[PDB]
Amino acid sequence: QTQPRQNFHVESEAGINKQINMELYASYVYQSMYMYFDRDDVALPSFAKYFKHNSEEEREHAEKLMKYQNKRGGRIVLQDIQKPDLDEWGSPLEAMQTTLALEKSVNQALLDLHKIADKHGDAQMMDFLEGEYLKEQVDAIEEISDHITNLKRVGTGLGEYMYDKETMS
Amino acid sequence: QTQPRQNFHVESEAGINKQINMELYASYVYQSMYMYFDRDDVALPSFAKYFKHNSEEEREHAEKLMKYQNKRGGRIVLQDIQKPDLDEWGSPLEAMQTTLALEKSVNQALLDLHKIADKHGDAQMMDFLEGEYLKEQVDAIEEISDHITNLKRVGTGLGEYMYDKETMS
Amino acid sequence: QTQPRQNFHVESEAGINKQINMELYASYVYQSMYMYFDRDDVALPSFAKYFKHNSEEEREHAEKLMKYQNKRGGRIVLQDIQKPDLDEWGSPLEAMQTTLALEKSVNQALLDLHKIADKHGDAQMMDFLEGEYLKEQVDAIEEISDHITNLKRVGTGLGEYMYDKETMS
Amino acid sequence: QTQPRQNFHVESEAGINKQINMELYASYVYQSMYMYFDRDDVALPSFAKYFKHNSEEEREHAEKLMKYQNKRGGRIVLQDIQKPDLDEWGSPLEAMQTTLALEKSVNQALLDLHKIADKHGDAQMMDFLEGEYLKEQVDAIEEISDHITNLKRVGTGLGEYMYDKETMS
Ligand SMILES: [Fe+2]
Ligand SMILES: [Fe+2]
Ligand SMILES: [Fe+2]
Ligand SMILES: [Fe+2]
Ligand SMILES: [Fe+2]
Ligand SMILES: [Fe+2]
Ligand SMILES: [Fe+2]
Ligand SMILES: [Fe+2]
Ligand SMILES: [Fe+2]
Ligand SMILES: [Fe+3]
Ligand SMILES: [Fe+3]
Ligand SMILES: [Fe+3]
Ligand SMILES: [Fe+3]
Ligand code: NA
Ligand code: NA
Ligand code: NA
Ligand code: NA
Ligand code: NA
Ligand code: NA
Ligand code: NA
Repeated sequence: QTQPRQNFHVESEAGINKQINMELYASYVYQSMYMYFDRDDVALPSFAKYFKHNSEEEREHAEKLMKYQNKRGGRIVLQDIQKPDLDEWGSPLEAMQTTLALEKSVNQALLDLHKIADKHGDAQMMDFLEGEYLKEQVDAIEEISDHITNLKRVGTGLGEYMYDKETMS
Repeated sequence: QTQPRQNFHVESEAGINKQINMELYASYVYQSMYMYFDRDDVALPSFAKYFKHNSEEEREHAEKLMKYQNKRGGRIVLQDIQKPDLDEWGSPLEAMQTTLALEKSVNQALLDLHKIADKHGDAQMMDFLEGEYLKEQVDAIEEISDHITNLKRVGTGLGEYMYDKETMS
Repeated sequence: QTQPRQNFHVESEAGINKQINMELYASYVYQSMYMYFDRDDVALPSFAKYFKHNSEEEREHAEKLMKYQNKRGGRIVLQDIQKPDLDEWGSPLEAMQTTLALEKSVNQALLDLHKIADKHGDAQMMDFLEGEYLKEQVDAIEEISDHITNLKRVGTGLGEYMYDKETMS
Repeated sequence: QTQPRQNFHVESEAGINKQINMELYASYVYQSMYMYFDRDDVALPSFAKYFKHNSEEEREHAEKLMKYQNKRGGRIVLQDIQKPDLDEWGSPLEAMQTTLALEKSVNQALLDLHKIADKHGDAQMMDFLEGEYLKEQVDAIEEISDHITNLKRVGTGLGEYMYDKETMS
């Protein structure tokens, strides 16, 4: 076995590799939304900045899981990062609704990964996932839900522009 | 020949004199737009200051070409600065669409001037035009495109006022 | 046509999209090398940090090309980011030799993209590529060449450790 | 019952007393390694300081568990602190390999103590152990694994001396 390995099951190791790829995938989706709102015919620069920041956060989530894999004596196995499902993301409201679905799918994957750790008595991995991932996902999901509600309230046109200026900046 | 002159074709010299006049013309157009948005019956003061600043930048572009003409040993020959095509420029959206057309025509003139330098092997003039003019024009055309998109999004009335207050200020 | 588009050929637009993917691919390679030297059984933390930094730099190279695509009126089309060719990278010397080959392939691809711009008279794109990409590539290639020479000089064992402590950070 | 006692099983109380002694034992092992590397015929002062620091940390781990025992209404019952298995600890590599085994034994004991808390539904004790002990043990085991790898890489003689100077201090 690797030097650090203790109470670390191969199924947990494999599950961490799967979650690493999912975090990178999310980072790529947000990078695409970033550059979509940077288009001259969309031109909402604080939305663009918001997705730039979320793309960087997802990349950090991936690297923290990579570091954790190494810390436990697992071996990182990278997979292709699949391109996002769309090249264009619609209105600010539609992009936020897409983001809510993405963050809920990531959250479900983390909960499933936590279940693997629980199944194998990996108390430290469960605590790592809870404090470093599950808590952040609950915060992120509520924040996106707030965005969607406000975007529905302000409507299209001037409301989108003001939301870019007031909340997203 | 003038003391500095080296690898500097009379056709490039003549082309710089033509471009100097075009920069001064663009400066005059923006000065007219500045004072149009300064009218009591238009009264959008940040739009006014935006065109004031662009008028000053265009004058700086013309003076930098005048200095370059002297530096290469060319001789500056000034022409009349033609008045702008209109006395009044319509809505903020229409004024910005007019500005996009102006900046694209200046850009095409600069590209044509670059072709003259290339035809005569004027490597230094090509680099001067690329770094000091071509790059700036691409940035300017994108920025104006962003303005047009945002002005379409916010609409007339309150939207034009808020655009003045948020983006243009 | 998109609002900004001027003197911008579809072949150049397509080549930029291809180069974006290659920059992202190189970022992924360096991220893998980062986490490889982070392994408990490799444990060279300044090599790790070097590849972390180079991964971040490649991601910025990609995003600068994405921003340039938008500025010229092109449309970003993302593709899958392929996983690196290896899961582990051997010695510090072998990883640096792999890095040299990677940077030379990126450089040849950028030179080929420059040839597309030249073919279509895209003066501004050539200057953008020269100043923002070609210059950095010859600096990076020389720097990696220096690393390879020093790694050959110091040998394996204590030499790799000291190079980590003294040159890499 | 003692005033604070709530949801605190006698088996968990006894397990904490056992772990207190194990932390004290680890502290004593590190204090011995500290003074071994302080010997005139070993004379690696940064290794010495490293084990001095680790001896203090283990003593703090013990005192934090004693404090927790009191907080829950348990009663501390101290046992003899057994002397370390050796009087001399060999090479830096051998000492680090011994410490990896020690930290893995401590980690297994903590995981077994966590199982006792789980068996009796002691949610607060499980969280205390996870956040204050299990996380630290995973970090410590990885750090020692790094040391072992580097010590194998640099070899004996000058490599040991340089490791003392560069990494340990
Ligand atoms: Fe994430
Ligand atoms: Fe739990
Ligand atoms: Fe917990
Ligand atoms: Fe100009
Ligand atoms: Fe690059
Ligand atoms: Fe040429
Ligand atoms: Fe050139
Ligand atoms: Fe150039
Ligand atoms: Fe301890
Ligand atoms: Fe405001
Ligand atoms: Fe305001
Ligand atoms: Fe040093
Ligand atoms: Fe030193
Ligand atoms: Na923009
Ligand atoms: Na694939
Ligand atoms: Na006024
Ligand atoms: Na005249
Ligand atoms: Na490490
Ligand atoms: Na001494
Ligand atoms: Na005894």
